[PDB]
Amino acid sequence: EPHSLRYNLTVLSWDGSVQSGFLTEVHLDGQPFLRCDRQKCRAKTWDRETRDLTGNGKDLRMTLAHIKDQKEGLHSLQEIRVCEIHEDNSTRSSHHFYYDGELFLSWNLETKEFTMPQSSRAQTLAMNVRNFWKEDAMKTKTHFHAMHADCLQELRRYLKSGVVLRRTVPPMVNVTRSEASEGNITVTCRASGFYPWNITLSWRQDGVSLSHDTQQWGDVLPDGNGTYQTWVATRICQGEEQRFTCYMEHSGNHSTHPVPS
Amino acid sequence: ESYCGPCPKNWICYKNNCYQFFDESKNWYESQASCMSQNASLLKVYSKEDQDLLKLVKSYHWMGLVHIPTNGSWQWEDGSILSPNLLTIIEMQKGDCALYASSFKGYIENCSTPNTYICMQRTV
Amino acid sequence: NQEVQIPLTESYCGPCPKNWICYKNNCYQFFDESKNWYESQASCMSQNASLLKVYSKEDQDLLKLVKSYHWMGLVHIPTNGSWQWEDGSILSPNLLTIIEMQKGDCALYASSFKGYIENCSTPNTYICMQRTV
Repeated sequence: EPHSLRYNLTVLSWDGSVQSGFLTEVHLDGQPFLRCDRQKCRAKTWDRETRDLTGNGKDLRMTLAHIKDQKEGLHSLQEIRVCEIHEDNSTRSSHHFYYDGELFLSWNLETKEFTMPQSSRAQTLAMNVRNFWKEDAMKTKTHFHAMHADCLQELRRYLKSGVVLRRTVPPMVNVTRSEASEGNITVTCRASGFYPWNITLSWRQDGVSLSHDTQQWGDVLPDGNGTYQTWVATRICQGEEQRFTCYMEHSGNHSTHPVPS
Repeated sequence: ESYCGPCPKNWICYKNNCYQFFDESKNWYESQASCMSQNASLLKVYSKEDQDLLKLVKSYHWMGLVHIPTNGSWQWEDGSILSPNLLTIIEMQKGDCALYASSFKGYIENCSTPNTYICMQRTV
Repeated sequence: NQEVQIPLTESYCGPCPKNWICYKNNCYQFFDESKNWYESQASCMSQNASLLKVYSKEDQDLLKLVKSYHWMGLVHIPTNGSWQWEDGSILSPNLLTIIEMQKGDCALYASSFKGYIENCSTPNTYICMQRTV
């Protein structure tokens, strides 16, 4: 799965007055990395990040001022940009604008074109904003491309410098017996402490995967340690436990786990 | 002439106007005081032709434009009137001061909000 | 002396071409007529000038305020595998952050002290620079 960098920039208005404050959330490989305001960036010094992201914040304050808006109280405008680097070293891009938490405008690198949702309030917001950018040549094709190119340079800079909040962690596996009743037993196979999220876990009778319906399935739960845990159980006759193994694929590692005793 | 000025030693000269840009965020009052301390005032916009370089300013910066609610009009710090067909004024934040932005825009901002600022010498 | 701005410490800036920006013994003009890098260079040299050369963050600090993207005099030589100016001088380190935007052998200037790698054939606005006396 790809390396990614996301910039989530929010500006706010109270009764059509745009607030001085804005905030940029930066996420690296899906992880909260930096929170940035007008003054400073903070991790979980950051001088080059504060310069770049203060620029975009001001452009976005100006953009919210050009939004015609009968409704009073609180409104928010967000610019959300992501770049991705994949296995094959191919890259992806997205660049989206949200008003009061709803999409109204995207820019598409491949076509160099705006896209709008079908809603008519989406189309009004979008034209308020596009017409503002055109009058002043404020956000041109070239500006959109350059923001994407900086996104990729910064992601590469973070990767080159070993801010790589990512490594494989194979599961710990434990098989247990339970509900020993009416000459039946539940066999439970637990995978814990694992990263990444993607896992295959299955009971087999004589090395053949049981159907989904004859098995019971944990969700995949966050540990609170950055990792995941899940499980699968099935109901067998006492005396037959030799015929049942837990099969697991994680991260190129195919392993098999019998019922103990 | 091949010559522009006279201007302070390390200021930007254009059509015999002198300008400087300050990256140290200050509110409108401190910005004006800073410009006057350097024998200048906050940017005054008087001519799209003479100050056409203002087209190429990135972002928004304090200029010398202030609202007095009694007369119900915008004017420069030197008490001269905003000439018509120079600036489009846009309500951004509630306030009585204005930020310059390309192209010949003024964004209404709270006077107390720190911002970067542009000084222009009074040869006015 | 030099710690104060008074009419007495004022001086004329230049010599520069008529109606150019004069700053710290440098002349600049911005052209809004989109041209490729070759035509942009030719235009600058026709006015006894060259495309923007970046040599000092201090001397050229006004470059921090420039809106949008503009041809400067920076070109790639594939043999040496490095960037250099029109006048054959090297790009000094810790002056420009160079960002691969388009595959190309020319660069657009943008604030603050960035070069965006662009196709030389693509029309863009441009900045000319002339050094005074």
